[PDB]
Amino acid sequence: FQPTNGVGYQPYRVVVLSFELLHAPATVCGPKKSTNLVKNKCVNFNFNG
Amino acid sequence: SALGKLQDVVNQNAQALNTLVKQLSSNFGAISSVLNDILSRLDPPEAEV
Repeated sequence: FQPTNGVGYQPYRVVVLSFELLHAPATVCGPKKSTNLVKNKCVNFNFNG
Repeated sequence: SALGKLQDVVNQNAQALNTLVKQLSSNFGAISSVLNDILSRLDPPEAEV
């Protein structure tokens, strides 16, 4: 790795996020606000994604 | 068993319906057999596929 190297040979930092979705209890989550829960009424729900 | 011919008919119909319901559990090559999961995980560009 030298600064004069061609772009194809320039260093690149790589991060690979691996995550199984909607399978088991989840701990990591995105930015959202948990609202109240309503029973016996038809609702558009979103539980943990 | 005397009325098997009738029972058969009933049974046959049931099987048909049952299989149809279970056919909802197949991916058919998609990434998930659940429409809600695909809609929750992908944007329209690939959710359409």
